[PDB]
Amino acid sequence: SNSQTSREAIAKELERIKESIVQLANTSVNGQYLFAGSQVANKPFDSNGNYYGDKNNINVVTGAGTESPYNIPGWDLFFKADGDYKKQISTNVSFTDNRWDLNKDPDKTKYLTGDSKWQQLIGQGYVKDNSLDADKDFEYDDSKLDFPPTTLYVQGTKPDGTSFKSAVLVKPEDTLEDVMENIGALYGNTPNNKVVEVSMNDSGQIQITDLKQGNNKLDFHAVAFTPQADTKDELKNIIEAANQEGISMNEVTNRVMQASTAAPSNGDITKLNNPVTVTINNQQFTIDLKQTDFIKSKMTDTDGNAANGADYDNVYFEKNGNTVYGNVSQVIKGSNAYATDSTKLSEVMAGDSLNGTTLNLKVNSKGGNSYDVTINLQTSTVSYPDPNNPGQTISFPIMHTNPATGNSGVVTGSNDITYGQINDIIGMFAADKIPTTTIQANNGQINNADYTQIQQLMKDSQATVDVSMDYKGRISVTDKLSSGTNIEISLSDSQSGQFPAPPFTTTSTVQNGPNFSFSANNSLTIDEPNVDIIKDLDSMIDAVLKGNMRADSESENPRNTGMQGALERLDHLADHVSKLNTTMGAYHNTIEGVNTRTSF
Amino acid sequence: DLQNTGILQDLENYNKAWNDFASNPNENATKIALVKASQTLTESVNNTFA
Amino acid sequence: GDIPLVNYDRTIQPGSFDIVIYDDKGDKKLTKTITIDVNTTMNDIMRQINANTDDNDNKNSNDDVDDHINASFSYDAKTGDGLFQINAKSGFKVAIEDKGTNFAGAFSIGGFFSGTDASDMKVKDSILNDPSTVRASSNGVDSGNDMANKII
Repeated sequence: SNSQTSREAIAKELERIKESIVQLANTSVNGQYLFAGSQVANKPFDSNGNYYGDKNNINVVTGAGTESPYNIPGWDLFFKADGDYKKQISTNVSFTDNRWDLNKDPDKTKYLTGDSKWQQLIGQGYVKDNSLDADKDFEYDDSKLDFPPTTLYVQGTKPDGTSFKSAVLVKPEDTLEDVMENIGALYGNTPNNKVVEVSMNDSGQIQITDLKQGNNKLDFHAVAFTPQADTKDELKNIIEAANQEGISMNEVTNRVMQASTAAPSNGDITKLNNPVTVTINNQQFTIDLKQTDFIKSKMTDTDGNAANGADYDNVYFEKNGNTVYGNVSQVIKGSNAYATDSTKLSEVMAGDSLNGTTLNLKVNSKGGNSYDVTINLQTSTVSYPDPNNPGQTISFPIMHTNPATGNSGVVTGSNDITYGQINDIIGMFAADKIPTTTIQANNGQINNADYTQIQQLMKDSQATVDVSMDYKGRISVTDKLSSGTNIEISLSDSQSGQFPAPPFTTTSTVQNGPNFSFSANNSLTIDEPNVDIIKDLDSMIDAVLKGNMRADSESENPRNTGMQGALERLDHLADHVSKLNTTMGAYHNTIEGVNTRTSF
Repeated sequence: DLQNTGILQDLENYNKAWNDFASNPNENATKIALVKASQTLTESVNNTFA
Repeated sequence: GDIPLVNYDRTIQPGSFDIVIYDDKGDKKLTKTITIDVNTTMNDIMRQINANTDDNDNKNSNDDVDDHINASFSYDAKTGDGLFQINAKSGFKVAIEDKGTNFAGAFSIGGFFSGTDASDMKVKDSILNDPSTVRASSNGVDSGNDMANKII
């Protein structure tokens, strides 16, 4: 009986309890703050704040060279990597049979299972007349038809961390079991050894849980495309149209999609969404195309289009005040903490040299206008052509310091280039009187004065804007000369654009080559080693308020995440704190023994 | 051994931490507490030497 | 600066001290070090200090600790005496990591004491005025308790 307002009234006390924890989190012994790291008077938190304390321990010397630590710094609870726990990745979409329509049948709302053969939910999906007979066309096969397949892209992080670009088809009568066997092949979730578990969840979605302890950077996004006839009547025609042509329905699925890209105006390589007219038995027909977003929402892409499902990284940084960040974090190959400036490209890439490695950038600048750039770090090369005359171009190879002298100017080695230079690059997208360059890599040698002048403009640029690698690893930027940022960013890779090997079939096509990730329309999850109060509590409050067991994309919060997700997040947190709880007494009883024998 | 000297007791409870470690190795603190008891043990060998 | 290090002090031994430029906690794309033996002179020390003693070598320059450095003059012949300054920009924090070099603190280059024996040995008065200058912190503003502990 909890009306919405009822759920807030319940939530209010939790909100009080939330601050109760914040108060507790801010606790001190008369200024000896329990959370300060090593420095007593550090008041560590607020309702909306970060950890405010050192990370050394409060320590006292009693030794021939001995300290004595007796606390825990606040972060080590507040944002601590409780590395035992694993990713909970789920589809925001939910699935059902669709011969019935569930607006016809909202009370019914039956979810897919192994029995749910693929024909059934495409049943009405084939058509606009939406009148197909559930049994006699599909199951009471006295009058059943021929049927074509469906298409799917997939992108995700293999639990080890490797990248892959893949495409695959779905056959007309497929079931859950067909999906699972290919899933085992696709992820290496082998029968001999699994790496993640697959489930259909409490709310009707499809969920996967990771077996890898402390895996923070498991992510997923997928898109499926399908053709659509108009009429139940039209479909039977394609049997005869196709089969007397000598082909089942399945060939027809192939024709429309390729033609769309053949002139991308007919549906681009990635934005494939055009309805098309085609020939079967060289009878003329027109057909509609389906779009499927396994992260679907109230989305308009970075381009400003009503975002087409291919819009994964076609989303900007996520906005919070003067701060914007790519929620798709950059995370350590290990503890899964986050990046540092001097990290060369060598530490990052998958390859001996940055072969064919190249990147693209999108920037809606602080000056309003958008400035988008492409970079081949394989040659340490950055670029920009002139709008009026792109023939003229701006040349810059990446640069560095000397060993002992101002004897300067031979270009960086490709693999060596580091993260700090990235944040430096954002410094260039700063303001108003912005810079430009031109250089020749004379045996790599160049004029440092050009670099030095660039450096000086950068050292003045210090004040403009911030780049940060946050406590979630999210690729973060803050508008310093603002409390609300007039800036937006989006990035992508260009070994993408090159795809798995065609012709694409029901057997998965899988290729490698894209080497980095960016801000994108990522999977949904709240649980992982590292904690964060605001995301964990406030996101889960929203779901209770809306009553959404987990989520709703159309809900103002398109990433409403909680309620059912809270269960194991509680499983995580009970352990997370208990570890911290038992830790302190170990000091206390340890110190007792030392003091006691010292006393004696 | 007024108070059976720390080393021999460090070992003792350390070995108590062992049977605790058998209780739950997934409870990492069993390691840490176990490790600590030896830490007193070893450093106590070290100080006696000095 | 002519005088060699050991000749000016017989505690000087083969040692090194590193310099990582810091916010109250620090960084590693900007870091200098100075090297010592039982023979070298301050002039050499100043050369490692006051030069393009790089810390991010790949055959170019700039983008180092040197960003934080500065120097100045202030003297008057009306006195016949004056002040000469060697500094890094305050607003940055600093740390200095020594291994067996033993010179600067002894000669109170930033040391605690002035005077050499109980006739003149004394606390530096700035410390007498403000014990807050006794920040327990090696690393930052007061971002460390250690020094309080270390002197135990």
